[PDB]
Amino acid sequence: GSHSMRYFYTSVSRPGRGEPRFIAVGYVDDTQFVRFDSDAASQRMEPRAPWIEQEGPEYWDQETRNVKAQSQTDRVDLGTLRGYYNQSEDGSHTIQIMYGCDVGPDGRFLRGYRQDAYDGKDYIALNEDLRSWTAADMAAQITKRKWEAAHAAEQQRAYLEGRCVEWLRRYLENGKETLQRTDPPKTHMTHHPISDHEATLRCWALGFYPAEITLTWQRDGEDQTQDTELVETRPAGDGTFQKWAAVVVPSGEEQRYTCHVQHEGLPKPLTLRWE
Amino acid sequence: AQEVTQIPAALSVPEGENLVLNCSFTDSAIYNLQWFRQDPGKGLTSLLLIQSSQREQTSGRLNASLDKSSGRSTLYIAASQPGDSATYLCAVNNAGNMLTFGGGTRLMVKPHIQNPDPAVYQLRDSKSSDKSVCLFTDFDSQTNVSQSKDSDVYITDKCLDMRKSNSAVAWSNKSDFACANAFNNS
Amino acid sequence: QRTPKIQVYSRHPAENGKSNFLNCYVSGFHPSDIEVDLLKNGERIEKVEHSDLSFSKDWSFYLLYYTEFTPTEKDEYACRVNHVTLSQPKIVKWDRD
Amino acid sequence: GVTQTPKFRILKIGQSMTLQCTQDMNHNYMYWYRQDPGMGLKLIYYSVGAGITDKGEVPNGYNVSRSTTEDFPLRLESAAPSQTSVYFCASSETRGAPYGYTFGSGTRLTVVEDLNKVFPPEVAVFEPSEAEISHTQKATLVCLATGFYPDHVELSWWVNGKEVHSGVCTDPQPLKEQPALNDSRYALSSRLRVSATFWQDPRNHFRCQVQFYGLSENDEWTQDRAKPVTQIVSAEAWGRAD
Amino acid sequence: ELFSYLIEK
Repeated sequence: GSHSMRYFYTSVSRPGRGEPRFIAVGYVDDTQFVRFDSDAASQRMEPRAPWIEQEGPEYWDQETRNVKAQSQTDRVDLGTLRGYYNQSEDGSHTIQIMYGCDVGPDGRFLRGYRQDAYDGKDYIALNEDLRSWTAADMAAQITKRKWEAAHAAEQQRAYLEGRCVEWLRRYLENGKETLQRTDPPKTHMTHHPISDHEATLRCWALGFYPAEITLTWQRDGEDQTQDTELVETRPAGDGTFQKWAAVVVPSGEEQRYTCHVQHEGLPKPLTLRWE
Repeated sequence: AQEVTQIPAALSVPEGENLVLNCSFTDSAIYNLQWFRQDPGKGLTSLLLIQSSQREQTSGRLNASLDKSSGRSTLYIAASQPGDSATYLCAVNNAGNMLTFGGGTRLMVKPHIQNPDPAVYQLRDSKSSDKSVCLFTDFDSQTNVSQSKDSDVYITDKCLDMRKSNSAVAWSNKSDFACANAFNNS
Repeated sequence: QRTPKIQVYSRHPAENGKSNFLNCYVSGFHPSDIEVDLLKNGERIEKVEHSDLSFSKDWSFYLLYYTEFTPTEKDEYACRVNHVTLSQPKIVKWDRD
Repeated sequence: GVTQTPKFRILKIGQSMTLQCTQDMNHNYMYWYRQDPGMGLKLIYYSVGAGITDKGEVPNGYNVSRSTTEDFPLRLESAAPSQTSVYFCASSETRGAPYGYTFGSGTRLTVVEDLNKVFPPEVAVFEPSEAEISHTQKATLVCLATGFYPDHVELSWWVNGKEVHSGVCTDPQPLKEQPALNDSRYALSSRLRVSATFWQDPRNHFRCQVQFYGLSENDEWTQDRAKPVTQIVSAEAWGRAD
Repeated sequence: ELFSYLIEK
C-alpha cells in the first residue's frame, strides 16, 4: 500500500488573553506520532506513537526548535494578515497549514502538497508541479511575491521530494509492525424494522487498518449510493477504524439488497446479504 | 543542533600568496551563510552573503563557496595584502537556531621584508627622566619574538609600513638591564 | 462557519459488565473552539481524554473524546457538544444497537 | 540602523545595569549576542515582535523585555566576572534576513571586584636612537602606556596636530605588568617610524594619544588620587637638531 | 521531520 507523512498547524489569535493558541500534529497515514501545544507545560515536541520514542535527544531538540520557529512565524503572520484584511485587534482569527509527501508501495515519491488557510478559507497553496503558488485573493498575492523572492517553492519541493520521503521511509521501517500492517474489516449486518412495511439494513465494518474503505449498497446489482446513509470513517481508539452504511428497504425485499466491502486487507471483496 | 566550526583558528601567510579559510556546520538546512570581517575592538562588516540556492559569491579578491551535501563553506582570498589581516567569522542562519557563528579565524598576512637588517637600539625618554626602552627592528617576517623568561624584564610581541618594518620592544627598571642582552627570539 | 457532526460509540462491541471505551468523534466544525463532554445518566464524566486538534482537506476540524466505561443495562451514556454554530448544546445518546 | 548604549561600562561585582538597543525600521526581530576574546558571537535572547521574548543559546544571568517594536533592552541584575564580554544587539525585517542582520556597534562590559583597582595609563614617548638614524637614515619613536586597568585603551599618533597611520604599528594586545596577579595592571607599546630628516627638525611635533575607558561620573570615589574616569592621557616629543 | 524554510506571509 501507498503511504503519506502530513503535518497540520493551527494558530488561533486570543485578543486580551495572551499569546495565540498554536497546535502542531504529525501523522504517518492515519497515525499521529508527534504533537506540540503552546498551552502545554513541556514547551517540547512530544511523542504520540511508541516507534518515534527511539529517536535520540538531537531529533527532539531539532523538532522542538523548528516547531517553535513555526509558532513564532504564525504569530507574525496573524498580525500581518489582520493588516492585509484591515481587521480590528479585538476579534479571533485562525491560520491553518497542511503539508506532506505520498510514497507508493515501493517507497518512491508519488506527490507532495502545501496548503494554507485564513479563517477556514483557502489563502495560498503550492501547485501540483511544486514550482509555483496559487493565491486566493490580493492579500495572498502579496504573500506569493514574498515567497517567490525567497525561492520558497524550490525549498518546499526540495523538502517534499527529499527529507519528507526519507524520514517517512525511516518511520515506516521503525513502526512497520503497526504502520505497514493490514487489518481486514470484521463485517456483519443488522436489521431494525422502522414500521410494519419498512426496515433499516445497516452494513458494519469494524477493526480495520488503514482507514481507507469502500462500503456500497446494491439493489438486485444496481448501486444505491444516492439513497444510502454513510457515516464518516471513525477511530475505535485502539488504532483501528469503524464505518457503517444503511439503506431503508421495503419489508420482505431484504435479500434483493447486497452490501459490498472493499479493503486492502481483504484478498477478495466481500458481498453481504441479510440471512 | 547548529554547531559552526572554523579550523584552523589562526593562519599566518606571506603577502601576495592565496589562502583558504575553512567553515563547517552540522545542520545543512539553512537560509543563507555569511562571512564577516572584525578588526580588533570593533564590530562586524558583512563581506559576502551566500543564499541557500547559491553555490558561490565574489567581491574583488574575496570568493566564498557553499557545499550543503558535506555542510562546508571555504572563503578564498587572492593576492593577500597586510590590510587583509583581521578576524574572519563564518555564520549560518536557519529557522531553528537563527544566525549561528563559528569561533572565527585570526588571519595575519606577513609583509615581505625586501632588505632585512635586524638590529637592537636603545631609546631615551623625551622627558628629562633616566627611563629608556630597547627596540628590536628590521628583522624578517620569518622571525618571532617570545615571552620574557624574566619577570623584571618586559618584552612585547611584534607588529609598520612607511608608505615595511617589523619591531618588538623591551624595557625594565633593573639598572644592570642592557639592550644588547635584552631579546630572546625564534 | 460549519456545524459539528457527532458520533457516539464503543471501541469494542458492547457487553454488559465488561470494561470498554466510550468514544465521541466530532468532525466538520469551524471555528476550532468547542466544548465536548461524555455523560453518564446526564452527569459529566471527569476523567475524559481527547486527541490533538487536526483538520480535513476542507479545513474543518475533528477531535476524538474517549473514556474507559463499563456498559450496563440501565446506565445511559451520551455526548454533549457546544459550538457557536449550534442553537443548543447537542446531546447525542449512545445507541449500542 | 540599530543604536545600542552605552559603548563601554565598568561594573563592580553585584551591580546592576541595562544595555539599551533601539531601531526605527519597524523590524519585528531583535537579538542580543555576547562575544568573548578570540570567540564567535553567542545568542543570549531574541524577540520575534512586541510583547514576546525567547531564550537563545546562553540566556543565563540576563533578562530582556520587548514592550515596543523599537526597543529591546538587556538587563544584568547582579554583575558576575563571567559577564565581562562584548555585547552586540541586532535586528532583521524577517527570520530569513536575506539582507543579513543589522548589527549595533557593540557594548564592552568589564566586571571588577574593586573599583579602587581602576587606574588610567601613564604615557611616555621615547626619542629615536642616534645609532638607528646613522645606520638606516630612519627614526623610530616608541610610545609606552603603563599601569592601566582595565585593559581597554585606543592608542593613536598625532604629527603636527594631525592623526597619522603610515609608519605606525601597535602591540596586538596589552601585556600584564604582574602576570601572576588576576587584577594586574597593563602596559601597551606603539612605534611611529619617520625619515631621519623629519625627526631632526625642531618644528616637528609628535604626540602619542591613549584613550582610556574607565569609571563614569555617576561612580562614587573616596581616594585622594583623581577619579579614574574615561579620559585621554598624552605624551609629546619634538624633533631635535642640537 | 518538520519543514524548516520559514518565510513570513
